[PDB]
Amino acid sequence: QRYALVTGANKGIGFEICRQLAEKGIIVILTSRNEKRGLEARQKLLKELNVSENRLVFHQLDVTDLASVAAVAVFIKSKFGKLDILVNNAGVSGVEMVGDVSVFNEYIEADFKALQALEAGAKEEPPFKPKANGEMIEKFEGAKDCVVTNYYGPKRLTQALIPLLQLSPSPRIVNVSSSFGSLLLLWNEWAKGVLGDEDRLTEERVDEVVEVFLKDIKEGKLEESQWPPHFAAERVSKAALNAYTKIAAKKYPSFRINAICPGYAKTDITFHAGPLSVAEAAQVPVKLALLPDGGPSGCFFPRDKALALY
Ligand SMILES: NC(=O)c1ccc[n+]([C@@H]2O[C@H](COP(=O)([O-])OP(=O)(O)OC[C@H]3O[C@@H](n4cnc5c(N)ncnc54)[C@H](OP(=O)(O)O)[C@@H]3O)[C@@H](O)[C@H]2O)c1
Ligand SMILES: CC1=C(C=O)C(C)(C)CCC1
Repeated sequence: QRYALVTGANKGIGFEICRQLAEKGIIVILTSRNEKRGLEARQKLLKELNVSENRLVFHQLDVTDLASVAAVAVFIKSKFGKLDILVNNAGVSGVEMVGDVSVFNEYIEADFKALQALEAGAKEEPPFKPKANGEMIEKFEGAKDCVVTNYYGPKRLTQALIPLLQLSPSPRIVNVSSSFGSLLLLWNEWAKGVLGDEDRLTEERVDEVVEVFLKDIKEGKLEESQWPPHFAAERVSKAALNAYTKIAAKKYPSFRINAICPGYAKTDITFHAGPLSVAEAAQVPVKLALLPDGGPSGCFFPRDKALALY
């Protein structure tokens, strides 16, 4: 019997990760920061799955609350005694929209094009301003929430769950990341060098990168300090997550710990734009959660590479 914990599972990709893992016979701990949303999600998913009540368990979990993190570990130890799969899916964007919310999607599409060009050898991300009558506002509070949810959350939950995962015969961690964490998009040369220097990577060095970023946005210095012009907190947080994925895979060599991009999928975070359904997106993290023993660890996989792994 295998047990999987999925964070941010009341909606979006995380909800579908729960569906797909439960369909594979894994006992799923569906977690969410809001109790009512998570209980309702469990009820809906249990109905749709049409399976026995024991297949899907709810527990509260806010990945930014250290008490909540500790209590979920106590719960798993008492009820199940081990954990086999951790999916760090919860995430936020750090952006507030003013006006036409579809500007958010315009930025995503611009960024995908920029990434493709940079991966093909171009040396700069083109400036971009949107067409529609909206704007993405990126303030300190949202940036802090993004880093704490998207980077410290997976780090702290991983750390809290090591003892339980160590009791699995095939421990798996999947970090739902983004191709926008690419160092090519990070702008900050110091941070790119630190995160890119894999042999010297430590948790302390990654923490320093994200804390320097937060101080800069607090002080209104994002441009002058060479951070991204937009999606700054998202990019920093996913880059940091990718780096922590490598750190953790090295520290816990018997585990398989990987980061993925699920693809651009219609969820609340994207204002329900993007080519993929939530069910399609969840195929990616589920693929890495079910990776056979001996498979890659410490890697970042975009969607098509993840799905081709086996
Ligand atoms: N959709 C895409 O195109 C896309 C692409 C690449 C990567 N991703 C990643 O996919 C992940 C899932 O996002 P989504 O697209 O499914 O968006 P979503 O529909 O907004 O779902 C986000 C989930 O994260 C939960 N969450 C936020 N803060 C949390 C916290 N502190 N503690 C616990 N749960 C928290 C949210 O709960 P509430 O309901 O309480 O807010 C929600 O359940 C994210 O990490 C995102 O970065 C998405
Ligand atoms: C990393 C990133 C996100 C989460 O994956 C979006 C899709 C919410 C906006 C673009 C930057």
